[PDB]
Amino acid sequence: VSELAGHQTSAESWGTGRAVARIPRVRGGGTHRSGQGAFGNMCRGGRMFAPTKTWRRWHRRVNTTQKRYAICSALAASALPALVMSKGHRIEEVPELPLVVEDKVEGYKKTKEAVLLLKKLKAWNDIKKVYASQRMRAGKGKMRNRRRIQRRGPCVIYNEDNGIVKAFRNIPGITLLNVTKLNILKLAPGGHVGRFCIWTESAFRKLDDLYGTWRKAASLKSNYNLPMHKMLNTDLSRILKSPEIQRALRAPRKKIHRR
Amino acid sequence: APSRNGMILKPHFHKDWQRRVATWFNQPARKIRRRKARQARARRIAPRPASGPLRPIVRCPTVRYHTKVRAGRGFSLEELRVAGIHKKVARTIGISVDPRRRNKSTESLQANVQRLKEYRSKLVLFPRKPSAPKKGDSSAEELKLATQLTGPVMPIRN
Amino acid sequence: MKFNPFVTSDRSKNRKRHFNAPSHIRRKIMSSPLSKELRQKYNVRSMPIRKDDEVQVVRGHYKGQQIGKVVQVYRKKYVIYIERVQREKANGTTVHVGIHPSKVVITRLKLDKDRKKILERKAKSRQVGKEKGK
RNA sequence: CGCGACCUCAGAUCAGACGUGGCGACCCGCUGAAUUUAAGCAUAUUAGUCAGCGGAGGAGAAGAAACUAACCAGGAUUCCCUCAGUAACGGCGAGUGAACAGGGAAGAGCCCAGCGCCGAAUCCCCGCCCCGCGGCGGGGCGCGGGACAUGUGGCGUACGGAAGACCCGCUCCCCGGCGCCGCUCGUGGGGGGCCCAAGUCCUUCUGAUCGAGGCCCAGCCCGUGGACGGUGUGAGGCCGGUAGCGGCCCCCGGCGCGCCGGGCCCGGGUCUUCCCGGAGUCGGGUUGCUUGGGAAUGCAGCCCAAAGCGGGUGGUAAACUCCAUCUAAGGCUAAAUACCGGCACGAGACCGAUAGUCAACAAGUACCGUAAGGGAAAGUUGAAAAGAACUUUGAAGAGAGAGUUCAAGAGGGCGUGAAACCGUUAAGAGGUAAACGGGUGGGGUCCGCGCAGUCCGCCCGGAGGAUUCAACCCGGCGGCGGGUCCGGCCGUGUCGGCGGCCCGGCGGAUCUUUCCCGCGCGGGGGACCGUCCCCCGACCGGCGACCGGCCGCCGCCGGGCGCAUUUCCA
RNA sequence: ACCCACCCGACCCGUCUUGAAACACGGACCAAGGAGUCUAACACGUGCGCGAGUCGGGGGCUCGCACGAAAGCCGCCGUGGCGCAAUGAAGGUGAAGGCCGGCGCGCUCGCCGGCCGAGGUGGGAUCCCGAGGCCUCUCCAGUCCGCCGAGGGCGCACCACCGGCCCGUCUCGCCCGCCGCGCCGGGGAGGUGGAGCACGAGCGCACGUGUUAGGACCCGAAAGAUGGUGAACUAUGCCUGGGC
RNA sequence: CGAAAGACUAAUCGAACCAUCUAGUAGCUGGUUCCCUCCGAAGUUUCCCUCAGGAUAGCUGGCGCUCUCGCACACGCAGUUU
RNA sequence: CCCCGGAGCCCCGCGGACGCUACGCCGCGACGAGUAGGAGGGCCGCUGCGGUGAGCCUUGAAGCCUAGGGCGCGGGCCCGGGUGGAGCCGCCGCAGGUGCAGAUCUUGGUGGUAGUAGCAAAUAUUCAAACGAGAACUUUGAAGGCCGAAGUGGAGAAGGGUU
RNA sequence: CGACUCUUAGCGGUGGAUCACUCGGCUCGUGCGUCGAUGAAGAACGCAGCUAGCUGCGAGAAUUAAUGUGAAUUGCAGGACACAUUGAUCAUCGACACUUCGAACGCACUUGCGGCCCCGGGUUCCUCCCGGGGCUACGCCUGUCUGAGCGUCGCU
Ligand SMILES: [Mg+2]
Ligand SMILES: [Mg+2]
Ligand SMILES: [Mg+2]
Ligand SMILES: [Mg+2]
Ligand SMILES: [Mg+2]
Ligand SMILES: [Mg+2]
Ligand SMILES: [Mg+2]
Ligand SMILES: [Mg+2]
Ligand SMILES: [Mg+2]
Ligand SMILES: [Mg+2]
Ligand SMILES: [Mg+2]
Ligand SMILES: [Mg+2]
Ligand SMILES: [Mg+2]
Ligand SMILES: [Mg+2]
Ligand SMILES: [Mg+2]
Ligand SMILES: [Mg+2]
Ligand SMILES: [Mg+2]
Ligand SMILES: [Mg+2]
Ligand SMILES: [Mg+2]
Ligand SMILES: [Mg+2]
Ligand SMILES: [Mg+2]
Ligand SMILES: [Mg+2]
Ligand SMILES: [Mg+2]
Ligand SMILES: [Mg+2]
Ligand SMILES: [Mg+2]
Ligand SMILES: [Mg+2]
Ligand SMILES: [Mg+2]
Ligand SMILES: [Mg+2]
Ligand SMILES: [Mg+2]
Ligand SMILES: [Mg+2]
Ligand SMILES: [Mg+2]
Ligand SMILES: [Mg+2]
Ligand SMILES: [Mg+2]
Ligand SMILES: [Mg+2]
Ligand SMILES: [Mg+2]
Ligand SMILES: [Mg+2]
Ligand SMILES: [Mg+2]
Ligand SMILES: [Mg+2]
Ligand SMILES: [Mg+2]
Ligand SMILES: [Mg+2]
Ligand SMILES: [Mg+2]
Ligand SMILES: [Mg+2]
Ligand SMILES: [Mg+2]
Ligand SMILES: [Mg+2]
Ligand SMILES: [Mg+2]
Ligand SMILES: [Mg+2]
Ligand SMILES: [Mg+2]
Ligand SMILES: [Mg+2]
Ligand SMILES: [Mg+2]
Ligand SMILES: [Mg+2]
Ligand SMILES: [Mg+2]
Ligand SMILES: [Mg+2]
Ligand SMILES: [Mg+2]
Ligand SMILES: [Mg+2]
Ligand SMILES: [Mg+2]
Ligand SMILES: [Mg+2]
Repeated sequence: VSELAGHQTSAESWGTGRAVARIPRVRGGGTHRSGQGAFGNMCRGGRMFAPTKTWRRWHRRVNTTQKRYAICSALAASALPALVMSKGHRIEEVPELPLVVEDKVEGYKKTKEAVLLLKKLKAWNDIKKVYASQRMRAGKGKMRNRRRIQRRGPCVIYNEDNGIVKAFRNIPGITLLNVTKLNILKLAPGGHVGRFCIWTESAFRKLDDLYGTWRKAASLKSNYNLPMHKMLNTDLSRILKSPEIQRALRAPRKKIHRR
Repeated sequence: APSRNGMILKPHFHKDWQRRVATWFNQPARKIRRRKARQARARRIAPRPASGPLRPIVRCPTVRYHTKVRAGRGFSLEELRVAGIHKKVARTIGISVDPRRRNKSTESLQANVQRLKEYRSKLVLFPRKPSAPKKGDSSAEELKLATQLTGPVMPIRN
Repeated sequence: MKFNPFVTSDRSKNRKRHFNAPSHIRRKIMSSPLSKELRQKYNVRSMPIRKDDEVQVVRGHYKGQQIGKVVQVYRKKYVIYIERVQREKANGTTVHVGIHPSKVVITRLKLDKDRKKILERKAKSRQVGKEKGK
């Protein structure tokens, strides 16, 4: 809010003794606005309590590693059909979930081609859903150039734009990513981890070069390996009905002794 | 009023500091502006090094920095004289020249001389007209490169 | 999307642009499509509408297959008045009802020299665009 | 007693130039408080801050060391990070508070006076011609004036310079014009103009659709175009646009080639002989202000008042001494940097008409005040005015019918139309002001019923009707699980190949300059070590990591099975 | 839940206050507005990343930014910050000890070889060993599996204590060293000051609470300062008119 | 300015009005916006140009941690008493 | 002295909830005042953003009203009817100019007071006609009165600014 | 039952909350970065067929010219135009024009007084009179002309 906003008046308080209320009141004149109330946040005209400043700490900074961790997690869970499906992507008829494609897809220079591809890969019900989602945003956004809203579609990670990003552009929903420059705001939209992606062999091969395997450094991000795991066997059912464990338990007391 | 243990601290917000707050919402647009300007200069100075001129190897002052070595401001006059480069001309071939640098030790001198020698060797002087006179390099070493040198010319590595 | 970073995409600015548009710009805005008969002939989608074009109203109450001549173009009101598109006021007098040009289709153009040249230019740029695509 | 030089001064509506005011976000120069903090207050602080005055520009100011340092030393200014809330200041309290080095952004360096040499070799103004003329310029020609020796111009300025002799190597740089060629990065520089894809397709809602279903692949068509706006609701395809190294047309810029007019005989090293620096300034005292600067950081007034192997600085006063380091008292200079004013644009996790600017509107308006100054309220009929013809009552305002509209239960301050408050209609009550909590009762309002609500669901027994199968095999398909790990793919730990090791790369302060290349160093090989990959055999976790056969089981389909089975129905 | 009846209960809220139904103040009624914010600095708690490191700025390289003023990357990856070392006003100095054998007279002092290598006491979650049971449908043999386990051990973290080391400081004392033998330098023993060491725990980010500096929860003075406008009222002088 | 009343100086005078510094400062009045759940005070200490205020102890809450054993197999502590 | 793909089961070690959102579900005890103050949980509530509901919406969104039906301890919420006429919500995260009875609070509106106080300074009015929808008040006529030339008369200055 | 009062609901008023809109703000960013004696900013007064205000303009006054555009403008009139023609209307704006104050410039602020040159009526340069035109601020620079001084000299 503006610095002056509210304080442009010259308003002294009529002191106590005149009935009224010890507010600063607009000085003199034969107007409505005379002996009114200025400055106090409560007053009409007034001045908001603690005016918003420009130098609020708007931007926020994050450790590099943590961002890289985030983006590994997000990539990791673009596999796992459960998580992708739970993020809403209609990935019922898709052939193989880390969906990698031929690199003529770099070639394509027309939406027509890009759409036909999506229909071949059975990803088109995602775009078809995005089309259905298109609707008017509720509320004051409408009058601030956020008037329409819709789904997020399939991500498409490409290794080099040889034309692709023109072809996938009008197709509503689709975001395109360079592999070299991944983004967590796009791979995990809403801070939500699943998201259906469509890789290109050239790009998909480059991931191990970018992020490094577990016994090889990044070899692209100077000094970086994947984050280590805190536990390896994540399915605990297999653990809990193993021979080794159940051999060494007390037998379960499960009678219910009511009052 | 202080309360049970802390740093007895003195913030400097007793002047009208909010009148003189300098925000940084520029910086992106600034960085872009700088990089655009930089790209323009590179295009103007066509096959020249974008970097600028070649600059001398120099030791840092004080016991602290002492062991390190930097780029300096420009080659001293004694150094140019030894290399056989006329001081007025050096500036026209892309050699920085200050004339405020003394020259105490012989060790610093000779290394800087070696620099100018090296530079002269690996430099491609275009002739003033396309019709070639003396000094100006052959049309072979010309077609093969009218190339810029990205990054600092002959970089210093301590 | 729109990429050109000197255009606007901003409700208030595009609305201001519209309602405060000057006559010669409002000409352009108040264009209307040609019939599929004329489209085929001239290789032109649409034309600025004009005082005495023949016209069919397409949508609304007056939506019909009658081909009325345009009577006048009220560029201040962004509207055109059409021969028999009219409604009786309380006291018997007829009043020309406004139709917005975009909800109208031109069947017969009023061909002067200038209009002809506009049609020739539009058809040319179309054909250049088709040749570029091929 | 004249006439003539100059010197200093006047006057001109003399000829021709300039300055004057504004704006003021940012910038330069002064001036300069007090609220305030210190829990009082006077030094301090607020603060060299607000107010005051002056002067600018697109930036300003600053700037090419009388600098830092004390190192193996750096090397104009400005800006950012850091130094650092540090050294320091301070009723050593409150509080204040820099710099150097280091890393970046940028980067650019120069000119005089003097000392000297050159016939003032220089400048301004007249007047005539040729070109050029909307930033008054070039060339020529004039015994045409003046400025200038109380010093103009060339060379030259501390990085040294000048003048000489011979060592070397050879000779393009500038401007006034006139043309002409390639339209010269948001991917054709800048500006202007005019252009460029696809549904108004079928049904159906609606006052009106941009809606709902459909349309050779979620449906048709375009999609380098599904930004936005408009259009009687929600529109990629109705219109404007949007996309595009898309088009055309103008104009202008900027650079490339040719011709002319002029200017311009413009080097370097080597040895010799000469040449060299800004005074009422520095410096000292001082008083006042200022600074982190403390026996004086800076700036001032006054008084004193220099030197020339001098002078300045070297963060504790002074003397002696060595070192280091600059060269002051003249000047110019782009760049990174600033920008709540201006012009022109773009955007927003902002506000949404008591908000957001005082101001969405005929707002610095109306209005007030002698004046300085103060300073409002105030957005919305409807898609379209279709804004109520006509009849009738009334002096009229107002009504009653009629009509428009999807609607006036939208009628010109008219969207929605809350509360307080009021009118009326209906119901109920009423001498302890009302209202309230707990508990019942009476009456109302609607709501669920029932014209039996006897509520369903299994299983069973019976008596009636009903089609087809379960059971059983046969043929096919699919799935599960299994071990023989049987056969093969798959991968963990180990061992063998030293096999990838050079046909496996990176890393290393491990080594070698027997190597190579470039100049003891750099780059590359070559050894070495660490790490990552092939070959097959063996053992083992045989791991959801899979295939193939075989087995067993399950399911589905299709065959057969006609009725003590089989479901159905009451 | 609308109204009405009756019995019982029942004073008007907000607020300062030892004490409010108060003859204490604010409040006719309704609508909308209306007060713990943001920045910086510290502290402790918590979550995440990395860990003797950590770090991101500032800058740079990648785009016309549609979404981007993002995202990504950088021998800049670390100039640098904080941390990894203290202590002294300072010049400065700067965290190891033990054992064994030998040589100097073992002189609780000086010098030379070998071995162990962050000391010890108590208490310590917890691990480890475990006599012995306790049965099995018989009399004994007898490996396997438990359950308990008396008794004994290694003992995290942490606490208490005692030793030790470093820096300041004192007291007392005896020896070493060499290019410079000196108003040189170096040690020892015993006290005593230190925000110390004694096999590390930080750095970055985020959230919370608290405390400050800022308009600083909101509203409130009497004042103070700077720069301007007024003698049309009124005060007094003067000029020129009028009146009694 | 005052034949003096601190009178008058544009309804204002023991220091006019207007704008700014200014959201001046307040140990002092007033106010400070939803629900449930659990815990739950103090008006005493020393110091203070302190006595309508702070500081410091106390009393409160929150976060915890280290252990203990009703898992036939307990040590320590107390507004008692002996 | 035999196998649960079959002991038939009060215990079943061969496989295991109707139960198991393990931030779930279940069982036993004990306890429950509270200002200032602290803490926890809110499928309490407001506005906007990233996600997400093949959400809702002219076959009627928001808002508003309701002697309609319900839920929740409560903050609140959901349904029916009406009105209205264009947008709006659930869930997961993020963000805040986020919740009012008070402040002699601010702005706007409305009551009771109340058809009340009041429309009392300076002697004074009456009759007729006209116009006119309409006359206590206009106009004309008649009568009675006042101002009583230091005027309630006739002219100017300043000030007003078309009166 | 009666009136009045209280409560609740329906409808109607009053009032303008809420909701929904938004040619306005606020904030952040980009590019350029331009006023004035050749008369600025500001002020005044004027100008429309009917026009008060806002806006736009300057006695050529809701604009002239030109260029681009290509049929309107529209509240009503009236008109023009041949919209097969420099051509309606807008936009651009390079030509032209731009009342009076204002740094404000003949001197004064009444809108008052002037001086000096040229031109038309007036004369027949007769000055008057009237009308028109052009000059008539301060400061300062270079030159120019006229000058001043028992300033410093020379020759006579
Ligand atoms: Mg406001
Ligand atoms: Mg809403
Ligand atoms: Mg650079
Ligand atoms: Mg000026
Ligand atoms: Mg004080
Ligand atoms: Mg105080
Ligand atoms: Mg005081
Ligand atoms: Mg100061
Ligand atoms: Mg100022
Ligand atoms: Mg400058
Ligand atoms: Mg200088
Ligand atoms: Mg410096
Ligand atoms: Mg620090
Ligand atoms: Mg200070
Ligand atoms: Mg000279
Ligand atoms: Mg629309
Ligand atoms: Mg659209
Ligand atoms: Mg189109
Ligand atoms: Mg000071
Ligand atoms: Mg000293
Ligand atoms: Mg300068
Ligand atoms: Mg309003
Ligand atoms: Mg309003
Ligand atoms: Mg407003
Ligand atoms: Mg409103
Ligand atoms: Mg209003
Ligand atoms: Mg309204
Ligand atoms: Mg409204
Ligand atoms: Mg309606
Ligand atoms: Mg309506
Ligand atoms: Mg509305
Ligand atoms: Mg209404
Ligand atoms: Mg009522
Ligand atoms: Mg009644
Ligand atoms: Mg009370
Ligand atoms: Mg009492
Ligand atoms: Mg009181
Ligand atoms: Mg009261
Ligand atoms: Mg409110
Ligand atoms: Mg922490
Ligand atoms: Mg604390
Ligand atoms: Mg605060
Ligand atoms: Mg105040
Ligand atoms: Mg004072
Ligand atoms: Mg007195
Ligand atoms: Mg306040
Ligand atoms: Mg007090
Ligand atoms: Mg009190
Ligand atoms: Mg309780
Ligand atoms: Mg509407
Ligand atoms: Mg907000
Ligand atoms: Mg209220
Ligand atoms: Mg009465
Ligand atoms: Mg009398
Ligand atoms: Mg009269
Ligand atoms: Mg009179």
